[PDB]
Amino acid sequence: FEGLGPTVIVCPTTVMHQWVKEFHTWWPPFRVAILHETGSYTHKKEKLIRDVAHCHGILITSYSYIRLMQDDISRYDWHYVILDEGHKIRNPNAAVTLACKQFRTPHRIILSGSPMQNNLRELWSLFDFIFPGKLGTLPVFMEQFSVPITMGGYSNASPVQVKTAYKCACVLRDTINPYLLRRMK
Amino acid sequence: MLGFLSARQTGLEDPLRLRRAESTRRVLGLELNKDRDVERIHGGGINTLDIEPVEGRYMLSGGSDGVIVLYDLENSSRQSYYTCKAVCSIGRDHPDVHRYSVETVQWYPHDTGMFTSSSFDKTLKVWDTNTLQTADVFNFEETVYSHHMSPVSTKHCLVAVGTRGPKVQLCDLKSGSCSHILQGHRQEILAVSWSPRYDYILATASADSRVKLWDVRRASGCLITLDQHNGKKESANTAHNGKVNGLCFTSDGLHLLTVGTDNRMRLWNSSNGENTLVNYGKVCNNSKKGLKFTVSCGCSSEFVFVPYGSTIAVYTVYSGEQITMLKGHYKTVDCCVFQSNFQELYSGSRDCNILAWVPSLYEPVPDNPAFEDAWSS
Amino acid sequence: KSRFGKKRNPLASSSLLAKMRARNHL
Amino acid sequence: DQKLSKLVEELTTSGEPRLNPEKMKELKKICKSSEEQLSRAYRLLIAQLTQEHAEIRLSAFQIVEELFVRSHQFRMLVVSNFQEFLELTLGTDPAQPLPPPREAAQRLRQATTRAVEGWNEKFGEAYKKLALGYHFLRHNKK
Amino acid sequence: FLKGLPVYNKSNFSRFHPSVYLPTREYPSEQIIVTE
Amino acid sequence: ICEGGCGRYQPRIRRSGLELYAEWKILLSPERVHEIFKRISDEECFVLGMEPRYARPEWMIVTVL
Amino acid sequence: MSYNYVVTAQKPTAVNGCVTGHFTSAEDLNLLIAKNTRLEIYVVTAEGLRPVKEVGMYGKIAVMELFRPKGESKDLLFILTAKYNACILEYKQSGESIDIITRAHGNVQDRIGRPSETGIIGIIDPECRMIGLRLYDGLFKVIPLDRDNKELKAFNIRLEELHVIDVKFLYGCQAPTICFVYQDPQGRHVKTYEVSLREKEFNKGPWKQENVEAEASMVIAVPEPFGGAIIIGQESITYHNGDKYLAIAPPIIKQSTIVCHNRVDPNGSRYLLGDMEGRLFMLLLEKEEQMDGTVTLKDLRVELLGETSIAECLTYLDNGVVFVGSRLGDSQLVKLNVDSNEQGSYVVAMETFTNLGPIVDMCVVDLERQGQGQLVTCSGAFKEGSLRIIRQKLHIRTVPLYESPRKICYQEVSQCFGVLSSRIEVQDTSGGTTALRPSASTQALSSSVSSSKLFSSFGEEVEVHNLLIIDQHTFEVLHAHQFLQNEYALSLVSCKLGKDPNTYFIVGTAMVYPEEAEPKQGRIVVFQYSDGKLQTVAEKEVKGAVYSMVEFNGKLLASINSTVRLYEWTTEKELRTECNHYNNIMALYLKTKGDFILVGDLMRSVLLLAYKPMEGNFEEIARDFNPNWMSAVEILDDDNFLGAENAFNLFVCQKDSAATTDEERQHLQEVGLFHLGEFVNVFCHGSLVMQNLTSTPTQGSVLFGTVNGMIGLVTSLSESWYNLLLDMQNRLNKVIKSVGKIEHSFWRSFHTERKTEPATGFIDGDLIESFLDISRPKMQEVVANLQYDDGSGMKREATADDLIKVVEELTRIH
Amino acid sequence: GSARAAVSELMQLFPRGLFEDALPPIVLRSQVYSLVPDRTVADRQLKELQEQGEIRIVQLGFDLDAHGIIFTEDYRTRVLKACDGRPYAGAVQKFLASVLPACGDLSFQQDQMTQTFGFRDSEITHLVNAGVLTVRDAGSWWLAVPGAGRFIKYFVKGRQAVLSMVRKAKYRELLLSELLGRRAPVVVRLGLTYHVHDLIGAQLVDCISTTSGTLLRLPE
Ligand SMILES: [Zn+2]
Repeated sequence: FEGLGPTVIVCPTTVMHQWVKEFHTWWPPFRVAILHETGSYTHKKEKLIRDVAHCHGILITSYSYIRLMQDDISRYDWHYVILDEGHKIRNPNAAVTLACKQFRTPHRIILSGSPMQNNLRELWSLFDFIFPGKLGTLPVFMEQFSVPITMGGYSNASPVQVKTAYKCACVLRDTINPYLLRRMK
Repeated sequence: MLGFLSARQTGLEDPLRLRRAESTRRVLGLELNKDRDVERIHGGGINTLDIEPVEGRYMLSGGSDGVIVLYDLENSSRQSYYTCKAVCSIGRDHPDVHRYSVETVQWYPHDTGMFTSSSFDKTLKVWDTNTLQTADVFNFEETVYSHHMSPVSTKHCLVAVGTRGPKVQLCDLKSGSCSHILQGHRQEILAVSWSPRYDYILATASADSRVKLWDVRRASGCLITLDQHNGKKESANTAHNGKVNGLCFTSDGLHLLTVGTDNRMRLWNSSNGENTLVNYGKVCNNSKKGLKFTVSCGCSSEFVFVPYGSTIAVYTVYSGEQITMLKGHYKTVDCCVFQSNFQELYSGSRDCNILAWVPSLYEPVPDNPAFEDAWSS
Repeated sequence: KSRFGKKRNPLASSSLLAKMRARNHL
Repeated sequence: DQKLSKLVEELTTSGEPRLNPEKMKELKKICKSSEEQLSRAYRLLIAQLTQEHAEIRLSAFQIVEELFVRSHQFRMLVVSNFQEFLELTLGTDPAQPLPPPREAAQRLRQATTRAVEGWNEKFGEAYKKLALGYHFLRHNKK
Repeated sequence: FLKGLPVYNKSNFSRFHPSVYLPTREYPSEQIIVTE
Repeated sequence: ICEGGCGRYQPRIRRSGLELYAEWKILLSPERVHEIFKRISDEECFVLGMEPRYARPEWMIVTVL
Repeated sequence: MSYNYVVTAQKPTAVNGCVTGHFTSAEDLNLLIAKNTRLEIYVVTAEGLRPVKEVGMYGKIAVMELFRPKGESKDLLFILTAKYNACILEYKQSGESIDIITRAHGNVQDRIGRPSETGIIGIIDPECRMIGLRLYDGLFKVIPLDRDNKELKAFNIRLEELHVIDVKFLYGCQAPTICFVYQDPQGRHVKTYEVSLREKEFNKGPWKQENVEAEASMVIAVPEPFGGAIIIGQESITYHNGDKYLAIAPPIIKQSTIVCHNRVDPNGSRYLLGDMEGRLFMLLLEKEEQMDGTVTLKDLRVELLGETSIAECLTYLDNGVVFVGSRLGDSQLVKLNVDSNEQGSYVVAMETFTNLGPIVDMCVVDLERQGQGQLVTCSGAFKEGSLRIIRQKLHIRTVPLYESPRKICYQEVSQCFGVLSSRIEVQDTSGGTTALRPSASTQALSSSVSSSKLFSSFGEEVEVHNLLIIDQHTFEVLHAHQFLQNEYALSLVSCKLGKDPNTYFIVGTAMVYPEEAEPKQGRIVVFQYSDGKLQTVAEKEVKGAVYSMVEFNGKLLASINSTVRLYEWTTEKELRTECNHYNNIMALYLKTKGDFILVGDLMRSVLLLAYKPMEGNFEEIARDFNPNWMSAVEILDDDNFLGAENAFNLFVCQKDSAATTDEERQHLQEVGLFHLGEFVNVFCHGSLVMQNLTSTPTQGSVLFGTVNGMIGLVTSLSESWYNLLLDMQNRLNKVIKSVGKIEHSFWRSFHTERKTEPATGFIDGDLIESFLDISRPKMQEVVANLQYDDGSGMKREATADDLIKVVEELTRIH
Repeated sequence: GSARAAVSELMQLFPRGLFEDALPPIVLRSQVYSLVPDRTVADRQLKELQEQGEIRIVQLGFDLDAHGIIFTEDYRTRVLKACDGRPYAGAVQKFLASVLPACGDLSFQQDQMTQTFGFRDSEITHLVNAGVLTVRDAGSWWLAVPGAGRFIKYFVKGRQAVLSMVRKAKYRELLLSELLGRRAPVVVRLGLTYHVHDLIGAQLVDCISTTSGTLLRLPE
């Protein structure tokens, strides 16, 4: 492709209006279309999607819409998938997670100020989206990373177990650094 | 010979011409241990060999019984026909010995203080050469068939290991990693080999008759799945017609060499992946394990030494002609390595001896009592 | 009297190998 | 070339503990005259060996034993394919067994070994594949 | 014909019958050739 | 052998439990046998004791429960 | 460990490339002469070539091309070095100071890739939007010449054809096009590709591939009125333009092979061609004007123009004067005349620029017995082969032999030199062979033919070797001794063997046959020069080639293939074998100091053999196991061993100063490394200056001559004197910057296609000797906090006046 | 040695009348290597000469390296005279007018055939009806040659037969001049000359030259 191709952004419905404003106050040339029941065409939605794909513009979609049409959006060769509040795909077995992961674009970005909230399964789901290979399949990740670190956090493990938790955390901390920019206030 | 010398001091021919010409002449004159012998410590068959990247002096070896023996390959003695002694051996008495057969060993590029050996005991071990102990142990779910380290990359220390499982494993010496894994294959991965030209380019050969060119940085599948007949282009595009159990990049990395159990050998363009249609004749290959082979470097026309039953075959890499067969072994040969500086060959086979193939045509001048016919008159 | 190492052809298996022992001796 | 073919058949089908000398004399007289023909005779020998009827194999080995010691060219060809001769004579191949007669097969193997020690004692150093082969039989397969 | 060879100045070579440059002033190169 | 066909050595098809085998020991997939039966001519199936109108060999594999 | 010193007593004289263009100013035309590491810029004036500047780059000039980007006045210069350093230089004229500023610079070399067989090929686009580079097989570097960017991105394009012979940029194409000749097992073919920056790959060319002859070696692009390329081979000269192809097969080009070409007329009408036999040709393209307004080609014609030096590069300057640059012989300026000179030659040599060609061997000799040694070099290759006498002012005297001299040795008792000649002879139909030209062998005062009863491919070119005896004063061949048929003279020494007091010309030789590579038969014939005759006294038929011979304490020492054996003279005038040594591949070179022997092998590095008289056998004291192809060896002191590389490097070996075990002392240690950038052919002990006793810290002197003609000095240095010059060397780089912005540490770093290390144990004499010719204000930057060590050295610091003093005696060594 | 020439000779040898002018004359890539010594180039010439549209190389199943060659024009002329008058004659003609002159790949993918050639999922059986589309796998299928069954059955039978007698031969050698001179065995009907070329390409024998012509031997 020449330049920036068609880009899809998935954000919570309370965030779409803010996103469309920022594009209009930081780069006017970008054409931004929002997929919603209200919409802006008062007609069939497929049309808008097709138009966006054609003009190589920017399409903003609610999370529930990606679940509803998983076989329609993914076939139009999108160039970038940006997820605002990306922790919405934190559960690997959730249908929203399955729909989000169907994009074939190598470039996929998650915007989540709290990536992990509950466990390393939460982290693996997000990292399986941006980089499927980096952390392996969940059974290997569950056994080799999460179990040794969640067992060493208790203040009752044998001194070998705590050192295992440190080593597993150290290996996990530096296999995600280039793919996680985490800056606190 | 003399004309090459005279043309060098006169300046008609660039000095590289004589060196390449004399290098390729030595390869053609390869013959058995005219001035050498390898000390025998492997009770079982020898599976792998590797010459150190720098100074090409010490050679590792891995037997079918699990012992790994480090060798010495220069004449510290005045007399000829020296024996290649072993500086050290990691045998049964070692606490960290490969319990089962060790499949392939490799020197770490850029220094000789560390080397990695992977066995069928589902482990890749990092070793300290000086102290002969381990530093990192990488256990795997399935058996390990091969492992390669990038000989030219300086920004990373990733070691690529292909297991019996259908998915490549990328371990990083830096940190532990052991979690990066490449998907796209269907069966046992018998050969992995990095590209000497591009740091992050990896070639993986597996039993599904597919060889895939990967980029480790790439987060979306493979780059090229090499096909045989160059159709328009996966679950298709078979690289060979059986089980691809070999992989050897050329000297410059511009072309790929693959050997399968279809008794066929193919040469593939590294960038686009189209096969160059070099036929090579019939290359006998029934091995169900990783078949290790090498390609000559620093000669007029590059050669490839591939194991061929109980012999080693020499082919021109691009011309694809059979130069000669080095009939020295008694059992099937599975690994061959090339000494770039001296144009020598070392062959590991299953008769428990490493054979050295040294260039001939240099003999002592007398002033042979055994070389006569005894026919009656 | 060292037998291996040295004779540089990045990390010369001494900075890198200490990291392996700095994380596996745990 | 026709004559050498007839002699080879006669020695193999003689069916005696020792091959007839006259015929062996003729083979020898034919072998030296031409080196190419000697190579052809070598070729014939291996072919006769790879068939059947260990007694014929045993008779063939008597021919092979004579042409080794008195001909360096033949001495090279045996070394060049010493692996095949090792399976054909000693029956060391895991797949192919020694064909009948069983007593003749015993004689072929027993007579074959006694050569090898002398084979190695007189020509072991010069011919490196031969030295490896004798060590391979003695130490690997015992 | 063969002759008629080109000329650039008739005076050139018409009356036919060392120093090593060590730079001192430095001007930065406006371009640099790079290899991928 | 296949001998108008393709003349390839037909495998000796043997059965174990609910798994079908084929040697010459490639496991015989239900998808594989569905493919094979999908390309049988009507005349061949009729000669094969089958009524193409009512009983065609592909339908003897379970694709919809 | 070893403190050495490498200086140049004679700058290289063999040109590698000449380009004519407007580089100095837009009006006058320049002739830019590229010797090995030097760049002579001339200006064509009324009184001949008038020099303007000589500049020495920090590299071996591989390609130089003059190109003019649109919108810029003069012709900028593109220079590439053997270490793959690229630089675009423009001559800036500012009053009196003249500066060759570097417009663009950088190193273009891949981390892996075999250098090509033919060599580095550098071509500029005719309309100058790209710089095509052929550096390695299968690749093709492109450097787009666009002014807009702040940096030019050099990128590779893959070549489907691995063995490319010569590639040139075609003319008159709307898009860039390369026309190259490549070799496959099928044969040699010409194929044109179209290269695009916006795509970064190749496209199909204007015309489909043809088939050219099996020895085609040159591609000549033709300018706009014609277009297309001219392919030159050994037999035929072809033209391709897309639809028209016609080739000539002139019988004159049968004898030799065209190796250099130049354009006379800007419209491509005339081309000058030179061969290996010094002949000069003119290639003419016949015009064909059509009614449509386009001119086409009619036929091709080439004719003899005369004989010049053996040209490797020639250019047309002006007014019918052509420069003839010669690696083998002497560069010339020749005038093309309208008429002949009653000899059939249209050229006349106006002047000759001296050039010590391939210095195959040298001998240092002190005639008239002073402390000044005078150097006699075996220079020249085929026709300009001459003995050169180097005598301060570096005088040079030429003795044209008109053949190839191989080895030289001085015999003081006979007051004569001995040189080994070799002349090229074309076999005739009478069963023998005839000389092509009169030579020193055929123009000798007396002649003899070797007659040895050791033993009893027609129509080819046969080489016959001779031994010449040269008078010390008159320098005329008193005696030519032609050797046997198909016999090559390899080594020659003058020595007195045994207790017999007569001095002999003992020469080793090998017999060469076309049916096999490494010779298996040879002779060790002893000669004596008495009363104007060269009688034969002994003869020893060795089985091999006698590559090198030395005298070992009254016993002859010779190398035969892979065997270095010793021959002792007997009372009955015979040679016998005493001690042999077989652990070698090819003992090409041998030296000796005392009872020690240094052996240089073709593959392995130097080896220090020893001779213990008590047991009468050889002993391998130590061996350098590093793989290094050898060109010359020398024993500096009893512990320092000097050797020359195949890849233009010098190394110094030492006998394992810390020798503790038996395996440690076996290993010779390479303690000094240096990239001379030139192929050393001979090492000789001696000096060219007044030999001084008192306090001369530059201990020793070893002259070496190279292929391109440099004569240099290698001298051991003291511990303290190595140090203060080294940091003086280090600080001298920060003041006098190079021309292509090449780091001096990079240019002098040891380089081989499998190993690259920084230089050590070597001080570049040329760099520190350049401390003299800097202005005083910039000298202070060199000497800021310098500590001078003398004797005990109680921290006396240093000043500018101190450092000019010390370097001065470092200028009087050579 | 030209591949254009090489393929032509084999074509002449073919027993055209033996198959009642139904199977187009197959020649093998194995016997191509017999006439041309340098195989390395034989594939290269046939490769461009494949996309040149004057040859069809069909993959067969008697071994892994089974690649047959059918003349394009003859491949065309024979399918119509075989397809016409049958239910499958419909879209096979389309396959001919669309697929053959636009592609030269040995096997067609599912998405390829359905999309590029606009093929439905119902008429695809008709091509499978009479030797037009073989079955490589679920996703791909090699190009077929109708009526190839009988050929390979006789071909494999013949190869085994010739191999057997060669082995049986006394001292395990049999002069090539002794094949042509001797009457061809009735077991193999494709032609004794046809098969001897096949083993040469398959390297089951080596063309050893001697004073008495050239000789073939089993590999050692
Ligand atoms: Zn079938």
